[PDB]
Amino acid sequence: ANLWERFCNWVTSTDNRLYVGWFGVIMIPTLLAATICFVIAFIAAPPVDIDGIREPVSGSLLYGNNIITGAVVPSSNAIGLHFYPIWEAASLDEWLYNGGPYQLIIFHFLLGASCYMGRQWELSYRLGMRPWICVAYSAPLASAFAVFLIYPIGQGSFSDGMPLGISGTFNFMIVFQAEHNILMHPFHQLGVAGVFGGALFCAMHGSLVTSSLIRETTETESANYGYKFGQEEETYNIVAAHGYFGRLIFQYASFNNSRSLHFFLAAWPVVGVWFAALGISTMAFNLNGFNFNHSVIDAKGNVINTWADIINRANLGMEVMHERNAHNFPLDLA
Amino acid sequence: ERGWFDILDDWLKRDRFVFVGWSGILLFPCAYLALGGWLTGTTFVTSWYTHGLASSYLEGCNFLTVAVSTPANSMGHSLLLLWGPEAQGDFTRWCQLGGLWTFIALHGAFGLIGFMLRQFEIARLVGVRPYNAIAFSAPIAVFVSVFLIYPLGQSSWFFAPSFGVAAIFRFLLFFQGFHNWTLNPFHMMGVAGVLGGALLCAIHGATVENTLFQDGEGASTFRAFNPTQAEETYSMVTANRFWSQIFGIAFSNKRWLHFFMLFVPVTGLWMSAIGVVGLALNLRSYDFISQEIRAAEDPEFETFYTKNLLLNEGIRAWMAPQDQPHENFVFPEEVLPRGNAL
Amino acid sequence: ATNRDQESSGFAWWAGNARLINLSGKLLGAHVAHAGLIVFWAGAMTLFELAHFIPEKPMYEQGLILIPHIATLGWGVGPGGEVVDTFPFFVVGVVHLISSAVLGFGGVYHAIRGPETLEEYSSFFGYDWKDKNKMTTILGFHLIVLGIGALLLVAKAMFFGGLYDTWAPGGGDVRVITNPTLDPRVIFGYLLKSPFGGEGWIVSVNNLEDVVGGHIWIGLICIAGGIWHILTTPFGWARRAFIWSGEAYLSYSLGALSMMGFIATCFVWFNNTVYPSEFYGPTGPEASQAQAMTFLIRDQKLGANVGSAQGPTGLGKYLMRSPTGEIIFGGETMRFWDFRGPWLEPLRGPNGLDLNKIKNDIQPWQERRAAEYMTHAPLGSLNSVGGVATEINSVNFVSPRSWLATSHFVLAFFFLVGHLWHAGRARAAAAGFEKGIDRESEPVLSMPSLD
Amino acid sequence: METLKITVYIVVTFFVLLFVFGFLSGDPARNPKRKDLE
Amino acid sequence: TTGERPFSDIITSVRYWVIHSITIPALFIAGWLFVSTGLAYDVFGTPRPDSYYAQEQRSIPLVTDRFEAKQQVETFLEQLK
Amino acid sequence: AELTPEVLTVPLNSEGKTITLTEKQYLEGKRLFQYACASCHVGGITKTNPSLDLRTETLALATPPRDNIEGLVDYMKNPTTYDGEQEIAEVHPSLRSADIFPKMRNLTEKDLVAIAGHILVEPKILGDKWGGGKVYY
Ligand code: CLA
Ligand code: CLA
Ligand code: CLA
Ligand code: CLA
Ligand code: CLA
Ligand SMILES: CC1=C(/C=C/C(C)=C/C=C/C(C)=C/C=C/C=C(C)/C=C/C=C(C)/C=C/C2=C(C)CCCC2(C)C)C(C)(C)CCC1
Ligand SMILES: CC1=C(/C=C/C(C)=C/C=C/C(C)=C/C=C/C=C(C)/C=C/C=C(C)/C=C/C2=C(C)CCCC2(C)C)C(C)(C)CCC1
Ligand SMILES: CC1=C(/C=C/C(C)=C/C=C/C(C)=C/C=C/C=C(C)/C=C/C=C(C)/C=C/C2=C(C)CCCC2(C)C)C(C)(C)CCC1
Ligand SMILES: CCCCCCCCCCCCO[C@@H]1O[C@H](CO)[C@@H](O[C@H]2O[C@H](CO)[C@@H](O)[C@H](O)[C@H]2O)[C@H](O)[C@H]1O
Ligand SMILES: [Ca+2]
Ligand SMILES: [Cl-]
Ligand SMILES: [Cl-]
Ligand SMILES: [Fe+2]
Repeated sequence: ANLWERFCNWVTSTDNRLYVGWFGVIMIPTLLAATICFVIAFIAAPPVDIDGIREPVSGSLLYGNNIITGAVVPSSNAIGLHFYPIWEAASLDEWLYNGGPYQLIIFHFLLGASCYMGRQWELSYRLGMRPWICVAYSAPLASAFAVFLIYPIGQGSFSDGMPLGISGTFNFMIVFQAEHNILMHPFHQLGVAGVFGGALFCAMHGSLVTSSLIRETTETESANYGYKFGQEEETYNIVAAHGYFGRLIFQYASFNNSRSLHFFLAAWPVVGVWFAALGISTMAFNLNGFNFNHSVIDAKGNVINTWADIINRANLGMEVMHERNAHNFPLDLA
Repeated sequence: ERGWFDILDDWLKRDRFVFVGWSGILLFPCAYLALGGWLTGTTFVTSWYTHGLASSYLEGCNFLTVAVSTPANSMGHSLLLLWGPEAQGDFTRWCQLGGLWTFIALHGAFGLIGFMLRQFEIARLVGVRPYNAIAFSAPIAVFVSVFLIYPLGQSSWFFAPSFGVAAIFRFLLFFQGFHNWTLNPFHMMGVAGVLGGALLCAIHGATVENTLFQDGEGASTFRAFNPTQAEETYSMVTANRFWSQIFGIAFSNKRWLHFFMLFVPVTGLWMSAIGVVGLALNLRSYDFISQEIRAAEDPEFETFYTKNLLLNEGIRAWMAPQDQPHENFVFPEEVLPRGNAL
Repeated sequence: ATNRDQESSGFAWWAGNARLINLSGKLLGAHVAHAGLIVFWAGAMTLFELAHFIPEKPMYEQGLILIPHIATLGWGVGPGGEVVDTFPFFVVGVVHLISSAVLGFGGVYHAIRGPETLEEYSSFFGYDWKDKNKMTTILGFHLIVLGIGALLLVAKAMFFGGLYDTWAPGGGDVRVITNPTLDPRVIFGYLLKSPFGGEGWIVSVNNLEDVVGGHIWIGLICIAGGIWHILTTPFGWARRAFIWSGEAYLSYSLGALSMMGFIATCFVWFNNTVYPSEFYGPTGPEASQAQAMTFLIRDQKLGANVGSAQGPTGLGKYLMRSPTGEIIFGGETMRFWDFRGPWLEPLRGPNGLDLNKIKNDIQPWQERRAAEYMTHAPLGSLNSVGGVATEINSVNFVSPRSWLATSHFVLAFFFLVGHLWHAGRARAAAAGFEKGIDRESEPVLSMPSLD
Repeated sequence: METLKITVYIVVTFFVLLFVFGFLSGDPARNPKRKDLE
Repeated sequence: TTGERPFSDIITSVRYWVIHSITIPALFIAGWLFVSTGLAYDVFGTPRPDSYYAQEQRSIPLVTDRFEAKQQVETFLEQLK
Repeated sequence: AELTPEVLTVPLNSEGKTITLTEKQYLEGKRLFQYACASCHVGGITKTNPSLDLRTETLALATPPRDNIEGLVDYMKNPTTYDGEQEIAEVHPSLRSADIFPKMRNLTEKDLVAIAGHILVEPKILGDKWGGGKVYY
C-alpha cells in the first residue's frame, strides 16, 4: 500500500460524496478557475473594446449593468484568434481593456466541461453501469463548443463568439440571423424539432406515468408517498397507460416496451441538438441557410415577394445596424 | 332506459382501430377541415391581394415559403364567414380576402377543444387519471394567446402569425424588432420550461437506458422487457447514486420525477402565453429606463442592451414598408438607419 | 445461416454488422467491398467533374473538389494554374473506376462465397482479436504501406514533374522540389507551434520544401514503426492500459479519424499552399484582406493619402497597427492580419505593409487578383446562392473551401460520438456488464451509503 | 508576469501528469466486476 | 386487435392491387388536369404569371376596404386589359 | 404584365436607331451576364467600385455614351474610365484582355449583343431595383 496506490484509490473511490476520478482531477481546477473569474468579472470588470475600434462596452454590475444586461464581454477584434493569457499583457489594466477575462473563462470552461463528460463515463464504469449517459451530454457540450470556439475559428475572431451574458446572447442570435439566415437552415430547424419535440415528449411521458400511478395513498396525502426508494415493483401500470394512449391515437402509435420508449426519449432531443450544434458549426464556415430572395418572378420579370423576401428585409435591418462603427468597406465578409 | 341516446353512446364508444367517442363529433370534422384548409391554401391560394405576396405551390413557392396568410389589415377582426358581408358567399373572393385564415384558426381552436375532450373521455373509460388532458392545457394556452388574443389586441388579424414556415420566421423577427420579446421575463420562463423539458427528456431516457437490469442474454436489451412484469426494468438505486455523485443531487422518488417532467414544460408554455397576452396590448418589456437615462446623457455608456435596440431599430425601418403594405410607408434612402459603409 | 439472425448472434438486425466480429472471412469481405465503394466514388466523381468542366472558368466556380486535388499534384496545369491538358484528370478517374470492380469482386467473394472464418484456412491470414502479437503485426504491415504512400508524394515532387507551387515566382507554376527540408528542428518544430492565431500549428506550413521534407520523415517513421510492430509485442505498461478487443480497436481508430477530420477542416479553411486559392478559391481571411486591398487601390487612384486617412473610429481607414506594431489593413479585417498570400507579400516590408510600395509598386495583376478574391469570398447559401445571406439570387456559387470544411467538421463530430459510443461499450463488455446490472450482484448494494 | 507564467506552466504540467499516470495505473481493473483485464 | 382486417393482409392481396392500380393513377391524373387545364387558377382566384400586374404598373392591388373588398378585387381584375 | 417587343426594344446607337431583341436573346443575355459579369455586377451595381452602376442614366452620361448597344459592345471590347480618358482592359474583363480574363475567351460578337441587351432591358423591368443595391432588395 504505497502512497501512489493510496492516492489512486482515493481519486477513483466510489465512496466520496462527490466522485473525483481522473477526469475530475482536470475538471475541478479548470471549473474553479473559470467560475471565480466569471463571478469577479461579472461584478466588477471595466468596459471591454469588443470590436477592436476603441469603443468599449460595459458588461459588469458595478459599471451600470443589471442581471439582464450584464455580460462578460468577448475579447478584442484586434486580437482575433491570438492567444491572450494574463502574462501576454503589459499590465492587468491592459488585459481587462482587451477582454482577457473572456478567453480565460471559456478555455477553462470548455476543458472542464469536456472532463465533466469523461467523468460521467468514468463513474458509470466504477458502478457497473452501461456507459452512454455521457453520449447524451455530448449534445449540450457540442453546442457550447459551437458558439464559444468553432464559430470564432471560422470567423477569425473570439470577438464574434457568444458573450457570457443574457442580453449578450440575444445580440449574438440577432447578428447570427443577419449573417447566416439561421432560421432558414435545416439544421436549426431540426434543432427546433429536437427541443420542441423534447419538451412535448417530456410532458407526454410525465403525464402518462402520472396518470397511471397505482393507488397507494389516501386523498389527504401526496401520492408521492406511494413510492418508496429502492422498492422492487413498478409504481405505475404501463399496460393502463398504453391502453389509454393507444386509444388516444391508435394502438400501434403507442409504446408498450418501457425500454424502447425510454430510448426514444433519449434519442429524439439528443439527435436534434446534435444537428443544432452542427448548424452553428457549419455556418461557422459560411454555408448559410436557404436563400430564396427574389426566387419568384412574374412573366415580365417583376419580382413577386414571398415571406422569404420579408425575412430578408428584417435581416438587412440587422445587417446594416450591427457594429455600426466597425465597417469601412461595403461587404461584411466576416 | 335503453333509448336512442344510450344506443348511440354504445356505438361511439366501440373498441375500434380509431376510437371515436362523443368528443369525436367535434374533434374529427374540425381537425380535418383545419388541416385540409392549410393544405388547400398552401397548394393553390395566393396572398397577393392581402399582403402583396405569392404563397402557394401553384405560384412557385416551396415548402418553406408557402403559407395561408392572414387577411388584409382593412378586414379588422372580421370573422370572415364565407356567407358574411365581405365575401358574400363568393368562394373565390373569400379565398382572395383571407377567409381561409379565420377558417383554419377557428376550426383549429375547436379541434383543439375536441382533442382535449377526447383525452378526458378516453381517460374516463379506461380508468386512468386525466393528467394528459391537464398537460394539454399548455398547447391550448399557447395557441389561443398567439393566434387569437394577440391579434385581437392589435389592429386586425393581419398581425396574427400566418400559417407557414417562413411566415412564422417573420413573426419571430417582428417580435424582436417591435416588441423586444427576448427581453421579456415571461418569454424567458418559457425558454427555461422548453429547454429544461428537452433536458429532462434526454436525461431521463438516457439514465433509464444506462441503469437497466440484465434481464436477458441478448446484446439488444430491448427484448428483455415484458409489459406485464412486476419489477422495475432499471435500477433506481444505482441511478440515484450515479447522479448524487456526478451532480450533487438526484431524484429518489419516481412519482415526483414523472410529475416534475409534466410540470416543467407545461409551466413554461403557460408563462410564455401570459407575456404574449401583454404584447396584445403592446405592454412590452422593451426598455430599462435607468439605462436610457444614463445613455442619453453619457455618449460613452454602451451595453449589450443598447446594442440590441439599435438592431431592433434597423429591423423596424427596413422591414416595415414591405411587411405593412396597407400603411403606405415611403422611407427615402436618407432616413434609413445604417452604420458606416453597410 | 451462421450467426445471421438475432437468436444465434444476440444482435438485432439494426446492429447486424456486429454479427461479423468473430467471422474474419466475412469481415474481410465487408472491408474489401467497402474500399471498392471508396475507390468507385473517387473514380466516378472525377469523371463527373471532368464531364461538367469548362477550362475557361476557375475551378472554384464549378463545384469541383477532386480535380483541384489532382491539379495541386502538378497534373494538367501550367503557369498561373491554367489548365493545359485534361487528360490526366481522365486517367485518374478511369483507373480508380476500373480498380473498384476488382475490389468489389474480392469483397463480394469473401463476403458471401469464401470461408466465413480464416483461422481454419490460414494461420497467416487468420487472427484473434486478443492475440496482441498478431494484431501489432497486422498493424505493422499497414504502417509500412502508409509509409510507402507518403514516399509516393515525395517521388512525384522530386522525380515525376513536381507539385503546383502557388508561391512560385511569376504567378504560380508547377515546380520540381530539389531541396526538401530535412532539418528535424524545422519539421518537428511545426508540431510544437501553438495552434492559435499567428502560429497555427501545422496548418501554417507555407512552402513545398517543408511539405516534401515532412513526408520524407513521415515515410521513414511509418516504415520503421511498422517493422518495430512486426518484431515486437506490446509491453507490460501498454498491456495494462488498454482494452484488447475488436470493438476497442475500432473505438481507438474512430478517435483518431475524428481528430484528423477536425485538422483537415482547418487545413482547408486557412492553408493556401497545399490548398491553392487558384484551384480552391480564396480563404475567408484572404477574401477579407482582398476587399481592403481593393478599396485602398480604388481610393488611392482617386487621390487619397491612404497612410494618413483617419477613419470614423480614430483608427486608420485603410491602414493601422497590429497589437505588436506591424502595419496592417484596417477595418474589420484587422482580425485577419495573419494572412499571407503571394499576391500580397510584395507589399510587405520589415514593419508590415510598406507605404512606399503601396504608393508606387502595386501592379495591375495584384488589383486583378484582389478583386477576384473579394468577389469569390467563401460565403453562400445551402442552395448555392453566392454572397452574404441578404444577397439576391444571380450567382450560383459556394466555395469549395466551404463545402470541404463543413462536410469534414460534420463527419469528424459524428466520429467523435462513435468513439465515445464504442469506447464506452468496449470497456463495459470487457468488464462484463454491457447488457445490464446483475440483479443478484448489483455493485451499489454492496457499497456504503453516501449519507 | 514571467513569474505568473512559470507558475501556471508548472501547475498545468502537474495536473496533466496526474491525469496521464492515473489512467496508466491499471484503470481497466478499477471496475466492480472483472479485474483480470490485461 | 379491434377486428378490422390487418393492413399487411390487405396490401399484399391481389384484389387490393387490382382495384388500386386504377384508382391511384386516376386520382393523380385528375390532380394533374386540375392544374394543366388552368382550372385551379380560376377556382381559387390565383394570379397566373402574367396577371400579377398591369403592363406598366408596379403597385400591388391591395384590398383597402372591408365591405367593398369584393368590388375592389373585381376592379383590380378589370384593369388587367 | 408580359415581356413584350416594346420592352425588348432598345437603342442600337447614339443616333436614335433602335433594335428589337427576341426573348431568346434577352434570356441568353441574362445567362451570359450571370456567367461573366454578375460576380461584380449582380443587380446592376458594382461590388468593387459602388460609385459606378449599370443604370441607363449612368450609362448615358459616360464618355462615350454607353446607354445603347454599340456603346456597350464597344465597352466589352475596350473598356474605359467613365470620362473615356483611360483604357482599363488590364483590370476590367474584355475581349482585348481575354488572355488574362479567360471567361471572355468563348464570348462571340453575338454574345456581346445579348449581354448588352440584357443590361439595357433589365432596368425597364426592375426600375429602381436595377443598380439600387440592398435598399431595394
Ligand atoms: C458497406 C456496407 C455494408 C457491407 C460491405 C456489409 C457486409 C455484410 N453484412 Mg451488413 N449491413 C449493412 C451494411 C453493410 N454490410 C447495413 C446498412 C445494414 C442495416 C440494414 C446491415 C445489416 C446486416 C445484417 C442484419 C447482417 C449483415 C451481414 C453482412 C455480411 C453478410 C451479408 C450476406 O450474407 O448477404 C446475403 C445477401 C445476398 C447474397 C444478396 C446480394 C448480396 C450481394 C453481395 C450484392 C452485391 C451486388 C454488387 C453490385 C455485385 C458486384 C459484383 C461485381 C463486383 C462482379 C457481410 C460481410 C450478415 C452477417 O453478419 O452474417 C454473419 C447479417 O446477418 N448486415
Ligand atoms: C468506421 C466506422 C464504424 C464501424 C466499422 C462501426 C461498426 C459498428 N457499429 Mg458503430 N458508429 C460509428 C462508426 C462505426 N461503427 C459512428 C461514426 C457512430 C456515431 C453515429 C456510430 C454509432 C453506433 C451506435 C449507436 C451503434 C453502433 C453499432 C455498430 C456495430 C453494428 C453496426 C451496424 O450494423 O449498423 C447497421 C447500419 C444501419 C442500421 C444503417 C444506419 C443508417 C444511417 C444512420 C443513415 C445515415 C444517413 C446517410 C449518411 C445519408 C442519408 C442517406 C439517405 C438520403 C438515403 C458495428 C460493430 C451498434 C453497436 O453498438 O454494436 C456493438 C450500435 O448500437 N455504432
Ligand atoms: C466529402 C464529401 C463531399 C463534399 C464536400 C462534396 C461537395 C460538393 N458536391 Mg459532391 N458528392 C459526394 C460527397 C461530397 N460532395 C458523395 C458521397 C456523392 C454521391 C452521392 C457526391 C455526388 C455529387 C453530385 C452528383 C454532385 C455533387 C456536387 C457537389 C458540389 C455541390 C454540393 C451541393 O450542392 O449539395 C447540396 C447539399 C446537400 C444535398 C446537403 C446534404 C445533407 C445530408 C443528407 C445530411 C447528412 C448528415 C449526416 C451525414 C447524417 C447523420 C445522421 C445522424 C443520425 C448520425 C460540392 C462541391 C454537385 C456539383 O457541383 O458537381 C460539380 C453535383 O452535381 N456531388
Ligand atoms: C487486403 C485485401 C485482401 C486480403 C488480406 C485477402 C486475403 C485472402 N484472400 Mg482475397 N481477394 C482480395 C483482397 C484480399 N484478400 C481482392 C481485391 C480480390 C479480387 C482480386 C480477392 C479475391 C480472392 C479469391 C478468388 C481468393 C482469395 C483468397 C484469399 C485468401 C488466400 C490468399 C492468398 O493466399 O494469396 C497469396 C498472395 C498472393 C497471391 C499475392 C498477391 C499479390 C497481388 C495480387 C498483387 C498486388 C500486391 C499489392 C500490395 C497490391 C496493391 C493494391 C492496392 C493498390 C489497393 C486470403 C485469406 C483465396 C481464398 O479465399 O481461399 C479459400 C481465394 O480463392 N481472394
Ligand atoms: C497507427 C499508428 C500506430 C499505432 C496504433 C501504434 C500503437 C502502439 N504502439 Mg506504436 N509506433 C508507431 C505507430 C503506431 N503505434 C510508429 C510510426 C512508431 C515509430 C515512431 C511507433 C513506435 C513505438 C514504440 C517505441 C512503442 C510503441 C508502442 C505502441 C503500443 C502502445 C501505444 C501507446 O501507449 O500510446 C499512448 C501514447 C503515449 C503514451 C504518448 C505519451 C502521452 C502524450 C502526453 C499524449 C500527447 C497527446 C497530444 C494530444 C498530442 C497531439 C499532437 C502532438 C504531437 C503535439 C500501441 C499498441 C509501445 C509498445 O508497446 O511497443 C511494443 C512502445 O514502446 N510504438
Ligand atoms: C378548405 C375547405 C374545404 C376542405 C378541403 C379539404 C378538406 C381538403 C383536404 C385536402 C388534403 C387532405 C390534401 C392533402 C395533401 C397531401 C399532400 C400534399 C402530401 C404530400 C406529402 C409529401 C410530399 C410527403 C413528403 C415526405 C415527407 C413529408 C417525409 C417522409 C418522406 C417524404 C419525402 C415522402 C371545404 C371543401 C370543406 C370547404 C371550403 C374550404
Ligand atoms: C457485401 C454486402 C453488401 C455490399 C456490397 C458491396 C459494397 C459491393 C460493392 C461493389 C462494387 C464496388 C462494385 C463495383 C463495380 C464496378 C464496375 C462494374 C465498373 C465498371 C466500369 C466500366 C464499365 C467503365 C466504363 C467506362 C470507361 C472504361 C471509359 C469512360 C466511360 C465509362 C464509364 C463508360 C450489401 C451492403 C449490399 C449487403 C449484403 C452484403
Ligand atoms: C507530413 C508533414 C509534416 C510533418 C508531420 C509530422 C512530422 C507529424 C508528426 C505527428 C505525430 C508524431 C503525432 C503524434 C500524435 C500522438 C498522439 C495522437 C497520442 C495520443 C495518445 C493517447 C490517445 C494516449 C491516451 C492514454 C492516456 C493519455 C493515459 C493512459 C491511457 C491511454 C493510452 C488511453 C509537416 C507538418 C512538417 C509539414 C507538412 C507535411
Ligand atoms: C508526457 C506523458 C509521458 C507518458 C509516458 C509513457 C511511458 C510509459 C511507461 C509507463 C511506466 C510503467 O510504469 C507504470 O507505473 C507504475 C509503476 O510503479 C504502475 O502503477 C500502477 O500499477 C498497477 C497497475 O496494474 C496499479 O494497480 C497501481 O495502483 C499502480 O501502482 C503501472 O502499472 C506501470 O505500468
Ligand atoms: Ca508483432
Ligand atoms: Cl451589434
Ligand atoms: Cl471593414
Ligand atoms: Fe420514465
